[PDB]
Amino acid sequence: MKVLFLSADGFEDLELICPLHRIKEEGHEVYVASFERGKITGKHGYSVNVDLAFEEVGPDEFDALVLPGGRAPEIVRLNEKAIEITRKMFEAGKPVASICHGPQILISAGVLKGRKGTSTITIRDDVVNAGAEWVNEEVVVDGNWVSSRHPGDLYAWMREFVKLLK
Amino acid sequence: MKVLFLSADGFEDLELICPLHRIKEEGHEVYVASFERGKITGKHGYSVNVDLAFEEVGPDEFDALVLPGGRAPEIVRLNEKAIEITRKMFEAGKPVASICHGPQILISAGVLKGRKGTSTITIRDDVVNAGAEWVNEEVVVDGNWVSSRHPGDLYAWMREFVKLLK
Repeated sequence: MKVLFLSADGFEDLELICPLHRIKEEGHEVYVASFERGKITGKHGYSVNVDLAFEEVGPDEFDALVLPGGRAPEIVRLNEKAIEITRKMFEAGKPVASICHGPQILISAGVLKGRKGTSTITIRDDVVNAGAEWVNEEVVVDGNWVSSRHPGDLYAWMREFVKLLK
Repeated sequence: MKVLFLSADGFEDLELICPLHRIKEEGHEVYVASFERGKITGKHGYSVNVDLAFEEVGPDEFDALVLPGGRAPEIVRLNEKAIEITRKMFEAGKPVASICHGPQILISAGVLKGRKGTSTITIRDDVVNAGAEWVNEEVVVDGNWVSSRHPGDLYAWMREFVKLLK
C-alpha cells in the first residue's frame, strides 16, 4: 500500500519516526507530505525528509493516512489542502491513524460527528465539541479510524493499524 | 518471550524506544535494565523507566537481548554484571540485537572472535580488533547476532530480529 503522513516542524518525533519504520518493515511505501519539500524537524531534534508538498498530493493516490502529534497539527490544520486530503480519505473509508494532537486536523476537516476515538486528554473537550465520543483508552478502533493518546501507546496503536493494511 | 534491553543515560532515543514498542506489539514482555532502577534519559531528551538493576538480572530468565546505541554502551561495557549477562546469553545462542555503538558491549564481553557483523563505522577498527569481520550493511544476521549501523536501518534491523523471536 502507499501510506501518507501529514506533518510539519514541531512533530512529536517518535509518533512520526517509529511508525515510518514499522510500516516500511511490512513492505509498504511511505510518503511524508508537508508545506514544502525539504526536511522538517521534530520537537526533540530529529529530522525527516519531506517527499511531497500538500499541493502535489492527490487523495486518490494513497491508500492510508497517518496523523502524528506534537505541535505540528496546530499549523497543518490551517492548510486547506491538508484538510481536504484528510476529509476525502477519511470519508472514503481508508485507514486513518491519529495520535496525540493529530485529531486537531480531523476536527478541522469536519469528519468527527458521530465517531468515537481518543487523543491526548488535553484536547478531549475539543474532540467532543466536534461531535465525537472521546474515551480514555490506549487504542480505539472506530471502523477505519485508529486512535491513540501519546507515545506510551505506540505499540497498541501500530498493532491495530497494521491489521488494516493489506 | 522475555526480552531484555541493556542501556543507560545517553542512549540513542529511537534505537531504544522504537524496538521496545515493536517488540511489545508482538506480545512479548520487555524489560529495561540499567545501573539502577529509576529513569534514564536519551541523547534527545526522551525518558524511559528502568525495570531492573543489572544485579537483579538472571541471564537464564531472559530469552533475548537488545543492545541499543548512543553513548550508553561506553559506560555499560564497564559493568561486570552487564558483561556477564551479555556473554552468557550470546554464547547460549539466544537472539541478540545490536545497533550503532551497541557492539562495544559485545567487544568487552569477549564474544566476537570469529563472528561477523556491523556497527557504526566510527568503531569498525575496534570490532575488527576484537576478532570479528566487519561489513557495511543495513542488517547482518550471523547466527543469533543481528546487527545494524544507525537509526536509518531500524526497519531492517527489527524485521530480521523479530523473525528470531518466532
